[PDB]
Amino acid sequence: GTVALREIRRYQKSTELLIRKLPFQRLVREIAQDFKTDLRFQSSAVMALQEASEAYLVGLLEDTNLCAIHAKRVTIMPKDIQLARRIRGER
Amino acid sequence: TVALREIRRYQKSTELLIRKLPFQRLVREIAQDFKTDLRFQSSAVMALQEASEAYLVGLLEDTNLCAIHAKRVTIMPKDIQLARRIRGER
Amino acid sequence: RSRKESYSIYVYKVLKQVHPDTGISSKAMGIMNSFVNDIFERIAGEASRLAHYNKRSTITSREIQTAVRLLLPGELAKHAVSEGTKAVTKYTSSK
Amino acid sequence: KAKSRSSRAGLQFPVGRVHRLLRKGNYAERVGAGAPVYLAAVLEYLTAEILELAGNAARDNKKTRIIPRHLQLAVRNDEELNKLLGKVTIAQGGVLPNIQAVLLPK
Amino acid sequence: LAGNAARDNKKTRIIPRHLQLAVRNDEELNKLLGKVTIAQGGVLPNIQAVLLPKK
Amino acid sequence: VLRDNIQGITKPAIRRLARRGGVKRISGLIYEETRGVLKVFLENVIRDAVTYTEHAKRKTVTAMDVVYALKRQGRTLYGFGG
Amino acid sequence: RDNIQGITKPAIRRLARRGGVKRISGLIYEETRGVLKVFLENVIRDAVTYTEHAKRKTVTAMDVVYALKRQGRTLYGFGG
DNA sequence: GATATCGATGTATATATCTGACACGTGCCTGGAGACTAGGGAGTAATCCCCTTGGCGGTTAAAACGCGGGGGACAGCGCGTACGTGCGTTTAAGCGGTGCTAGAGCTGTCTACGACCAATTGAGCGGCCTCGGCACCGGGATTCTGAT
DNA sequence: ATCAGAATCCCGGTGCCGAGGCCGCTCAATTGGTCGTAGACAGCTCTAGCACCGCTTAAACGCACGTACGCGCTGTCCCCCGCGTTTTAACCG
Repeated sequence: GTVALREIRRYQKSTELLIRKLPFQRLVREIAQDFKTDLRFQSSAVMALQEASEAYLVGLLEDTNLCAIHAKRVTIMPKDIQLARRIRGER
Repeated sequence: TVALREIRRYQKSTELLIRKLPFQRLVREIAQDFKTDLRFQSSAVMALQEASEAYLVGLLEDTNLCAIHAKRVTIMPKDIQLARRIRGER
Repeated sequence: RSRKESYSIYVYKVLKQVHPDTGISSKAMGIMNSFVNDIFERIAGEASRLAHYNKRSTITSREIQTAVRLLLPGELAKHAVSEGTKAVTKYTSSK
Repeated sequence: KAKSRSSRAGLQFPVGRVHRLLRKGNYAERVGAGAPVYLAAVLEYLTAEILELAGNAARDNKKTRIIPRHLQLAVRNDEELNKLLGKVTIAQGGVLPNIQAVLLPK
Repeated sequence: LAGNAARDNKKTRIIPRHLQLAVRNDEELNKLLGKVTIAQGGVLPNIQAVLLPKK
Repeated sequence: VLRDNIQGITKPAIRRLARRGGVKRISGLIYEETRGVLKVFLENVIRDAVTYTEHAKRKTVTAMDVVYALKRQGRTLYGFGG
Repeated sequence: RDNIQGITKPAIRRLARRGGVKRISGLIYEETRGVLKVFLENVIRDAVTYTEHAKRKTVTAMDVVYALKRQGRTLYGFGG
């Protein structure tokens, strides 16, 4: 909570992926088959999807965290995401 | 106690509370301040005042929703900034 | 060109076929006309986008069907594509 | 008389209205032609859906008149319609006639 | 602008992080190009002072 | 005076619509920023809407140009024209 | 099963350790996971249709770029 | 103080009435239907090839459980405070209209221009030869912070 | 305010696999003529554009009394953080 902000700064500088080959790969593969079987996904494309997903996650979680600062000190809640999503229009 | 009466009354009516002549005059002044000698439609002015009214009522509904979320009713400028930053227009 | 074209009159014709007693207001009439024109321009833009991207220098049926699928949710567009394919086959077969 | 496609196709919506765009707009040299009937049918069925939803919404308040307030109410009761126009808000939307517990007394 | 930011960032060559910092530096670029982000996004130090535990 | 009407736009109406929106109390530091950002937003909207109309060699800002400008802005609203 | 566990708890904790959130919860992970399924399913479905119009049954970089441009919030992928 | 009148003045109680707005037809107008001629583009499929999933090993940082633990949403109370609500002032908003006139939109005319066609030629990317900073593992300088 | 600790910020050595770059070629970029065609400028119909007016007053603005709440302190418990250790699996090849 105090070393967490230091870790926030550390992960802020970081500019590399995290779960490309073995994981996210299996994920997109699974979902692809669910819609239409026998599908594939370019490695460069896989990397682009993972970075887009993680960037959007960073932005939305930052939004939810600043909404959670309004609830006093530091604590997230499901209603935080739900409300923020509705306000923006995603929900 | 009169808040209930006001809520029912404002649910029964829908009159545009922003007036067409002051906003028309403001649009004329600002437009002629940026680019001089251009005309503006009355329908465009009405559409623009409707857009601004919808924008502010949506923003204030979001502000109220954030207020009651943080067990409050009165709000601080930070909530407005919050809403604009999540919408990303700021 | 001098005649101010309106698209709410076609909606009015369908309405009269269904419920001619009740109807819409002037501002509401403007709202649905703007909605019809906006959806019209959006599907035109979708056809233009698909035609540009896939080097698609034509647009017969598959392209606009894909545009309809992209614009609308999956299930409703799929049913619309089914009846549209039936209608176009029937129209070609009838003449 | 003059054999137009409206009676033959059995559709009230204008057929060659799109053909106007295709011709004068010169979009491509191979554009539309069959596109008119397709989009006309899609627009007709979407307008039927919207008309049904608006009619259902209007009757909830024991009133039989159509106002864009009711259009906003019908749209905001639909989550999918909300996601279609999430960056849009219609004027005179206000709030719903159902009042939450936060405003009512004890 | 990305090259100037990178030189300020003590790096000889361009990387996407420097591109992100260049985009976020100008407020007009955040206004217009705000609909697109680039991998491992970043933002200026807009952290408050309520995150740390109070005493 | 037909100039310097930044103070012309009134806060009571925003307060009354907030009251219609449920809000039972507002603050003083709110309108300080709200009015400024509202003025900035209005400036941007008028600028791009009048930029939109300039294409067709017209002098008056038409309804469909404003609606399509808001559509490009991602804050669209429908009205009579468009 | 392993479809929901494809992304682990400390993975979302790292995404919170780089996304502002300093305090997290069990249900938050599940919500974020469901949002991720909604996003991924939308993009993959769009790509499926676009790679079905040209009868290809596989997405390239440009396909992904057009699929994500359809969502409004456009993105710039690698290659092109 | 009582019984029986006179009226009187809000309080409904309708009863016309005329007015903003919605709902149907109407003169007419302009653009699509029919239709033939003539140009191109994707349906379908073969073929080189390449490239992304599946899989074996590894191996060291990360996922996850166990244990300790502390801190913060919620609830309630207390000092303050700022608009909530209302009263006084003023001032143009609005309804309806006008003075002066500009151009929305279209129509006619006029004049530069790009599909079509053909010859010439060169830029970008595939193929492929060569190489160098991303990523990982490890150490020195920087930043924030616990405990006092 | 002030010293010690964990994490962090920049740098060094190595694996390599995707980056830096040479060459062809072929499908596209350029140049040149036609001319009916479609955009730019003068003119017809006439609509509403800029600014203000008769008259009433709803509402904006300024100001008075006070209460629901803004903000802060206090109690809690439960519910997620810090850290050691194991496995386990992500990226490598």
